Amino acid sequence: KLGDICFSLRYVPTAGKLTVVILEAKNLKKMGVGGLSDPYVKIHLMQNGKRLKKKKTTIKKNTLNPYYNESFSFEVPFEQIQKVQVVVTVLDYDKIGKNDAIGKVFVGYNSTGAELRHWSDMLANPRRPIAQWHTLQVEEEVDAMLAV
Repeated sequence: KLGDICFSLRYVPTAGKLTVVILEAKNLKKMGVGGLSDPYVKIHLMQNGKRLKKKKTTIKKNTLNPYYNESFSFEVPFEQIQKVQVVVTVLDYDKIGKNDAIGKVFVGYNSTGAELRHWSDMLANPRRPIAQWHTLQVEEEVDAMLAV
């Protein structure tokens, strides 16, 4: 209905290196009245309702099923990795106007369901990259869970 996003997570406790690889999205909802779907993905590191770091992928043109294979890394010490969130948002890009979020998901502290499972798998397996699909959710709901 909104679409799905596949990404991998890897955590290296000694270095405090958290790596997120945005692999692909599928079944994306088309936004706006007309035009084309030009999706990109934002990755935010959060704690206590604050965005600590922001990263984003390149923009793919005219697709509801983009592939990215783009890697991003964050510095999160092992004493703090259980208390952060990684937020993944898919948006429709236009050079004019605020880009509409298609949907988003977060993993980490306070996550649930398949999102918590993905994070728990990462923590249980240091240095192992773990890829999983996630269902995108409306930003209204995800943002309410992330706010303080």
